[PDB]
Amino acid sequence: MTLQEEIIRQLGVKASIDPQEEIRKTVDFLKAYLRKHSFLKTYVLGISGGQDSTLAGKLAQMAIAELREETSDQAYQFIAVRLPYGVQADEADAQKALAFIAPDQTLTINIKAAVDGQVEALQAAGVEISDFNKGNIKARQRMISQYAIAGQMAGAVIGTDHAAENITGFFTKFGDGGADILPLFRLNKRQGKALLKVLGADAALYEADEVALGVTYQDIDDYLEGKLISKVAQATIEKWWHKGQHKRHLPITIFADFWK
Amino acid sequence: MTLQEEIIRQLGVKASIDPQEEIRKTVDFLKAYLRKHSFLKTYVLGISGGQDSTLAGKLAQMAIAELREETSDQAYQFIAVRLPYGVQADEADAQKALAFIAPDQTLTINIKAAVDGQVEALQAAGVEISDFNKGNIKARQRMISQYAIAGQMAGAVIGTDHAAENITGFFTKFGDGGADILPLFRLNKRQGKALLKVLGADAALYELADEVALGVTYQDIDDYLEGKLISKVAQATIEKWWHKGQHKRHLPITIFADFWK
Ligand SMILES: [Mg+2]
Ligand SMILES: [Mg+2]
Repeated sequence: MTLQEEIIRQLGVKASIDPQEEIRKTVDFLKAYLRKHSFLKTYVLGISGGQDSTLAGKLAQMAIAELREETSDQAYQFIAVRLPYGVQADEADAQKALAFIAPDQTLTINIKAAVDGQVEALQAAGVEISDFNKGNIKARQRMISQYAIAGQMAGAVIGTDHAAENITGFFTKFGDGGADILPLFRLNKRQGKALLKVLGADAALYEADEVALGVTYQDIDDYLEGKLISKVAQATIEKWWHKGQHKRHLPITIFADFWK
Repeated sequence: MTLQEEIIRQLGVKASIDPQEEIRKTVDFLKAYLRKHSFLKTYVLGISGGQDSTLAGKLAQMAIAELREETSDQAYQFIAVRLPYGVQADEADAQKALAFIAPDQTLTINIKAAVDGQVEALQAAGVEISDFNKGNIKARQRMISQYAIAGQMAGAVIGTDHAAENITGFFTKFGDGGADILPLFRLNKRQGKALLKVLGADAALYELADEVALGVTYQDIDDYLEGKLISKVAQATIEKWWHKGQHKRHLPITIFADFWK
């Protein structure tokens, strides 16, 4: 068994998908999860204007709407959350995402006072905080904001993690990685695009990451589909895989092996 | 196989321990982890004055000190963190804990401006926040503060989770639950006490609202984790918390997961 095969098995990626089926599978998964947890009424999701949160958000809103029609229980709601740090660069992709989703409720929680208070408290203790580090603070503050809403509104927090991020460990641990349920887990990036095409999403919702990673989504996706890619791209992917193992396992106990 | 045996297997709890041995096992575990991750130099831990953080903190400091003696590498440090929300009620248990640990470095990060800013932003959006909820916000903000320190000081974050909390799910998910490495995992509550006895800890550091909150005593939790028979009411209570806390004890739920069904 190659490393590639073993990664493909862990992440559950199919070489190709039926989009419509995958839509249905996800919606039913999201409904089943709610039906089993009878005290839960809401799904909560940060909406960034990016492909992942747009798709997940849409799938969640559909699950709620159907479940509400099925049960006649109006307390079922999807809560979209906007989480800008200060005055957000372009709210335009977000606006389109929200329009497409048509969410039951939208809340805007500005994380800037919280993030700034955190950084000030660090700095006052003599801890300088880099841009990267601040970035992780923001992602983790968004986790807090979403869990706070969920604690008040009988909610489960939706995570946007999917196979193309997971293989690369391209998320903040206990940040955007911090969530209850992962509707998009098993899908690679292009597979996400396909689902959005089938849902009729504005083409602008799915057209730096790759430069940060040193590898393209084309390559990541192809690797996840069991295809052969260049050696340099393979080594890059495999670097990220090994590096991100701790993000992909539970906290390390004395009985753990994977890190040894 | 009873549920109890299966819980005991998952959490790795021994009916009894040799404290000195368990001490050594933990320290060596903490050293090995650092040796393997050559870019890491520090362990980082919130110090609350409670038994769990006191013990974990001490075990981590001993790992660092030894490893520093072994390697002659001075960059190895234990970073204790104080994480009060405002002017803390009694910093006294904390003081004793820090005195016992004798940490290389101690940082005080007041979380109040961050927590307050977070609740303000929530409240301004019309989300009322109960005391419980705020409590979880604080535990998560501590997670943030510790990960920020670790990102700056080439650190791993120590978690204080242990078997008596784990079985009950008695932690905030992605809060105090949020950590890199769990030195105390496998130990029940009284086993923690024993290690601290052997380390010479002031008896005040380990001798509850917790038990009232849970509806069950640590005596009972511990005994259940040691494979002993307890009352039916305590058993049913423990087993309630077990099933309820399963989501805190697994990875985020994917479409392939089973444990919740
Ligand atoms: Mg994304
Ligand atoms: Mg504790």
